[PDB]
Amino acid sequence: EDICFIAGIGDTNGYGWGIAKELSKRNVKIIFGIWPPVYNIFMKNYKNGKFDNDMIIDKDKKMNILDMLPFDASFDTANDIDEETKNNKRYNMLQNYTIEDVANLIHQKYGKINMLVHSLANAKEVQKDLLNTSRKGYLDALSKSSYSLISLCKYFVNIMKPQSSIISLTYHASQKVVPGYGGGMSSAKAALESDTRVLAYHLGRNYNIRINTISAGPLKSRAATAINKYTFIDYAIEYSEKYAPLRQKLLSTDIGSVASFLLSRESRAITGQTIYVDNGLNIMFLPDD
Amino acid sequence: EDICFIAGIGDTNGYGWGIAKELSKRNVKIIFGIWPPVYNIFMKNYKNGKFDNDMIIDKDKKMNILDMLPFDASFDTANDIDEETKNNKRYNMLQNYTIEDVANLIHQKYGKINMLVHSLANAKEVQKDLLNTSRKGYLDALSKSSYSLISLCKYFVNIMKPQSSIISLTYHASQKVVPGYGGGMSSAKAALESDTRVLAYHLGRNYNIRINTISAGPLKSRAATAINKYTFIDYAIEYSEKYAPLRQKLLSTDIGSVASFLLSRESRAITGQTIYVDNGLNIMFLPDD
Amino acid sequence: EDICFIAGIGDTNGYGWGIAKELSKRNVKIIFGIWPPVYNIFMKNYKNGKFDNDMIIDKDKKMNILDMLPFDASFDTANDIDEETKNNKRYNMLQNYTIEDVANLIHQKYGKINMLVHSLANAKEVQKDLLNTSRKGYLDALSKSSYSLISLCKYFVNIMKPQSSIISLTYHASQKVVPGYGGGMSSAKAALESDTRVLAYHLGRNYNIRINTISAGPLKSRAATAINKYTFIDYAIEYSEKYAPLRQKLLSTDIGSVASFLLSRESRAITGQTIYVDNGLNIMFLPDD
Amino acid sequence: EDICFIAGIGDTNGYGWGIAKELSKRNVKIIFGIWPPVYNIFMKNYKNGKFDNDMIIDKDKKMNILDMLPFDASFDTANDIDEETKNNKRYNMLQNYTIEDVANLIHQKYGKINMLVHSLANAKEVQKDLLNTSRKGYLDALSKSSYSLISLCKYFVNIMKPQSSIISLTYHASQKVVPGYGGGMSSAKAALESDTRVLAYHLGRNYNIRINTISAGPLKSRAATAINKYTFIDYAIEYSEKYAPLRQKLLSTDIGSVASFLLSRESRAITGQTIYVDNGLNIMFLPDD
Ligand SMILES: NC(=O)c1ccc[n+]([C@@H]2O[C@H](COP(=O)([O-])OP(=O)(O)OC[C@H]3O[C@@H](n4cnc5c(N)ncnc54)[C@H](O)[C@@H]3O)[C@@H](O)[C@H]2O)c1
Ligand SMILES: NC(=O)c1ccc[n+]([C@@H]2O[C@H](COP(=O)([O-])OP(=O)(O)OC[C@H]3O[C@@H](n4cnc5c(N)ncnc54)[C@H](O)[C@@H]3O)[C@@H](O)[C@H]2O)c1
Ligand SMILES: NC(=O)c1ccc[n+]([C@@H]2O[C@H](COP(=O)([O-])OP(=O)(O)OC[C@H]3O[C@@H](n4cnc5c(N)ncnc54)[C@H](O)[C@@H]3O)[C@@H](O)[C@H]2O)c1
Ligand SMILES: NC(=O)c1ccc[n+]([C@@H]2O[C@H](COP(=O)([O-])OP(=O)(O)OC[C@H]3O[C@@H](n4cnc5c(N)ncnc54)[C@H](O)[C@@H]3O)[C@@H](O)[C@H]2O)c1
Ligand SMILES: Nc1ccc(Oc2ccc(Cl)cc2O)c(Cl)c1
Ligand SMILES: Nc1ccc(Oc2ccc(Cl)cc2O)c(Cl)c1
Ligand SMILES: Nc1ccc(Oc2ccc(Cl)cc2O)c(Cl)c1
Ligand SMILES: Nc1ccc(Oc2ccc(Cl)cc2O)c(Cl)c1
Repeated sequence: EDICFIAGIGDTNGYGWGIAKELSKRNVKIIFGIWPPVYNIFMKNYKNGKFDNDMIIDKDKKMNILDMLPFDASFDTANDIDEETKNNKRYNMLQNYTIEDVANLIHQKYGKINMLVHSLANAKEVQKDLLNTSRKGYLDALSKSSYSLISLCKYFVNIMKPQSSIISLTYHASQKVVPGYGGGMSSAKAALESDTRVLAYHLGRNYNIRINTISAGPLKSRAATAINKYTFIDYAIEYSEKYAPLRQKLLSTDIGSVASFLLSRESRAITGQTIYVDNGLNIMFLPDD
Repeated sequence: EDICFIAGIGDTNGYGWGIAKELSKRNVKIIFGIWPPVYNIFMKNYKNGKFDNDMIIDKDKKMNILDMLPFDASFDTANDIDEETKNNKRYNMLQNYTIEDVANLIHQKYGKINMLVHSLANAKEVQKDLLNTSRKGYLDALSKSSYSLISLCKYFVNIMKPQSSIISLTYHASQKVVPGYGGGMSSAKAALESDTRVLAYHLGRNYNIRINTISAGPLKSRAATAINKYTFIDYAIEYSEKYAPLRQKLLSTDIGSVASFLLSRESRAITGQTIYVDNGLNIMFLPDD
Repeated sequence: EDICFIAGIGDTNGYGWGIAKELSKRNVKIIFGIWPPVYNIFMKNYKNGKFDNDMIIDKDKKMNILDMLPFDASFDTANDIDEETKNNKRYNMLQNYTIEDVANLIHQKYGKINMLVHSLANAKEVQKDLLNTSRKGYLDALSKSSYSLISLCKYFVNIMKPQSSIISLTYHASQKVVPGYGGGMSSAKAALESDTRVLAYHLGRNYNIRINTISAGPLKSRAATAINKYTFIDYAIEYSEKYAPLRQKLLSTDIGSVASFLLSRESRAITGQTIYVDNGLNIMFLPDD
Repeated sequence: EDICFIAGIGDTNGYGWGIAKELSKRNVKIIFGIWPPVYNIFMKNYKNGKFDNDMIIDKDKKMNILDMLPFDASFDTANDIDEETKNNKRYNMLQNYTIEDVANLIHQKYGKINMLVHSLANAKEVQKDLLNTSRKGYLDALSKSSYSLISLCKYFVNIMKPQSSIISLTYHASQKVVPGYGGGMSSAKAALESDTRVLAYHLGRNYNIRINTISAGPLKSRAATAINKYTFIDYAIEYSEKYAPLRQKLLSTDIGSVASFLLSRESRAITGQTIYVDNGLNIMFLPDD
């Protein structure tokens, strides 16, 4: 029994889903951490069967989804939950969605797990460029997209079997300036890649757990489409399929099969690394055309 | 008349001072941005003559200090100033110390300038390791040590002559895990090096201004001694003078002479770069001993 | 069925062997390309069933060696073998061992294969430190460790089905200086990784073939003892096992299971990358002690 | 007085010349090491006062060429010149042009100098793309562009006072693939930068001598047109001037004033570094358009 917690999903159009699918080929149970705001709306789509076709894992199998619970990366413990969300229309019919509350939840219901996934981000001012991003907008970006990874590791390590494995998703915007990826998402990802190394030493020396991050390429997910900058996301994909070393179309399951491998023991000697699953676009410099 | 604003100084034991000295050899006027909490205490040391010896620039000259004004990197505009600092014992006898307020101040009193320096940092939980750092502690670190650089550029660009030059100071802790540099200072510096590139494109494309950051090595400054981790700082220096390619002792004026050059036109073609002034320690891998 | 040519094995103590072992678990047909100097002696020990307990794959499997051929990566085509080597005591008996003749031989007896492994290096002056390496040895190191790959790629890409994968081994000493790794080796690995980028480009766009390189930690191989500097390899294994995030002995099969992943469809979205398999050593700057 | 040997100048259109120009502003004595093929013709144009308007240093100065010697970096010592080149039409007249003989010659007529500039490269197959480069040309490229430095360093370090500085030129195509930069050049620059690290180590610890390398943007030099791919160099200059953060034509003197800084005490704390002087192109991933 392998339980993998995938924190960061909304539909079946993102990386978490592509991550979950590939893992199922290994028959790992899947628990989904969903942002409260789209939880029920997600749960609803689930109950009606909108994901049934999207769940038929290759190897003639259904995607064994252990559970799907509310989860919010910008809240550590139950007392960080302010009066606002306390009232916020949706949050009302939901509870125990703070990072530590889900850890306790999953650990009480199913116990120790051995694979953790951080597939979530958000930069409220992504549309403004760094130079025009506020302190609130930026720090919020880091809090949601960077620190969470740390917070998650702090509370979840406790319920993880020895030698578990953690992964996150990052963007090359962090190493080379890619115009239009603003509001702190560059700063954020830059830090998330650095903290990967630092956490890699702590988690590995003390608990002997590994942690790495995947630097994916363009993907038409709700977040990517929601960016808005014929859309930032549509421009990155066009460019990629045209200039990337590998001419084919990048699939979520592409990052999924890589995540699958990095979350296994077949990679026991790899940690604190940033693995590029971007068809090789990251190696290029000046485009031919 | 070259006016350089150096934001981040407390005594004459840090990099800003080593920065200012080297610049004076070029007869550039110096304006000091000082943290309110140590402003007057700094001003006092200044009036008594505790810095007179520390100001005798090589080339038989005094260090022409245009001014020294209160400055706080964790406050952008005058309205971000909360009721706390509003009351805080010290702040009381000080005003116009928000990033935009000093910009306006310096611009009204002396006008356009052409060299900007970001020599300041602070991580309230530096003593805890990443995995044990809070959200407050971390984000505060980023706000003080990372976003400020951006905020500073946003407000100061306006009063800068065409083709000005900006620099900041960063630490290799950002690229390779160096135990004991916690509380977010690794995450912080990682982002400050990334945002350097992104700001490098904006500032350079739009205003034709350059920005780079210096990756210094160990220096026994109040901040370094204040870290506490025979002290983190004493261990880094011992190690460096023993294994670094260049066997000599690293001086603030070392980073100073490099800052001097990067803040000039003699480097007009360099931007968005992280220059290591660490005697080469950063090139090593495994130490001989 | 997947066929893999491992150009490197010269006994079970290095990565060459480990890689082979692991590829077998996945049931791929191997084909060793042994170097003439050690070809006679290897077959010998193979017949005497010495490697028998070494061809032990946990899953009560027995390695599946398909063919075993003499192979010297110094020669591109049969016209490059000189007279002396042509008439050497160890070579006389053997034949068709050039990079072109083994490629045809392989394509003749089995057809197109779809996995190329490069696990070889040589540097006559590995002992002498860079400064005192001769132009002769230097060019010999690259010719042997660097070029050998490029030429394997040119000639072997014509017997490789689309989507087939290639890989090679490298050492961090190219990115970070490790005293003692001389004779032009650091230089050679610096080229192999850059070349891995350029090649991943041409091979991608043209043949839909991927190429990557694994940066392995230390393993006591025949070749590692050759390095004389408890020698160099024993200091490296000791330093590593005490300072890497993961404190477990780095097995050769660990690099093996990673070569296997790269060599398969699982990694179809990765090319031109230097993936570190080394228990995380590369992410460290300063030590714990 | 500072003496600098610039091994590279073959006419005023490249970085070699620009570097020389700038070093003069600082009043350093230069010494050109011209290649035999172009030695006769260079002296010619020099006597005819053609470079006269080119030796124009803004400050109404007139360049200060000290000596001008034939120099071929292919040969380490006089025993390496072969018979044919020894008897070639362009070489017969000349003498003492090996890396060892020019070093003694320089030390004999002037004594120890304290600034070594390496501004040369060659690759017979720069035109052909990596995959189709021969072992011969490849080894020739490195022997010419890579090794040449290491050997200059060994022999010249004995006529260089402590704290003296060395530098060389490189191109980003080593870190990022730029189609068209072939014949083993990318590979060569990949070695030069790694070697810059190793050398900066041995030279530091031993001779207190620093060594760095400048990664310059595109400049239309004799050698850049040799590259046939508006050719390769004109596409590079055009792409650069339109996408680099700084949109100004990249002068050779800009790389020059940076070589001058590195070559002086100002940078006494920097070694083993690849400093980019290229208007910021290297920090870009995707383009604006
Ligand atoms: N699409 C791409 O081309 C691409 C490329 C490189 C990296 N990535 C990264 O992949 C990861 C997954 O994103 P995706 O693009 O597949 O999109 P996605 O839309 O499926 O996932 C984003 C998720 O972030 C979560 N989120 C935001 N704020 C949160 C909070 N406070 N608490 C909890 N969850 C919160 C949401 O639940 C949402 O499902 C992201 O980190 C993203 O940056 C994506
Ligand atoms: N000492 C080293 O070995 C070393 C190495 C690499 C990088 N650096 C960097 O050099 C820079 C300068 O530090 P230093 O080490 O010379 O020490 P320093 O003690 O002189 O300077 C630190 C300054 O940060 C300022 N600061 C903190 N919070 C602030 C706020 N909210 N608003 C305004 N100012 C604030 C203080 O005024 C203080 O003078 C730092 O960014 C530091 O990280 C130092
Ligand atoms: N052992 C380590 O700690 C370590 C670390 C990093 C990288 N590597 C790399 O691992 C790879 C394999 O080396 P290993 O360390 O396992 O040692 P190894 O001694 O098992 O492998 C080297 C093999 O290459 C063959 N060889 C040498 N020159 C050859 C030529 N011209 N043509 C054909 N074969 C030739 C020899 O038969 C020998 O078996 C190399 O590329 C090496 O650089 C090893
Ligand atoms: N022009 C650019 O855009 C550009 C960009 C990046 C790096 N570089 C580098 O700049 C440096 C100088 O090249 P340049 O582009 O100014 O061209 P250049 O043609 O002026 O310089 C090359 C010079 O080296 C000499 N040369 C060649 N082989 C030699 C040998 N064996 N011994 C002695 N001298 C030899 C020639 O006389 C020639 O003048 C090179 O190292 C090159 O790689 C140039
Ligand atoms: N607010 C926000 C912005 C962008 C996001 O994901 C990404 C989408 C596309 C690309 Cl190219 C890189 C990304 O990191 C996510 Cl998940 C949230
Ligand atoms: N809160 C805090 C912690 C560390 C600081 O400066 C540094 C001191 C020493 C080193 Cl090695 C690297 C640094 O960045 C500064 Cl300036 C503030
Ligand atoms: N002549 C020679 C020298 C060293 C070799 O392999 C290596 C051995 C040990 C390490 Cl640490 C790194 C390596 O690349 C190989 Cl395979 C051949
Ligand atoms: N045979 C040859 C080929 C290219 C050369 O220099 C260069 C010219 C242009 C660019 Cl973009 C990068 C370079 O390194 C030099 Cl100097 C010699």
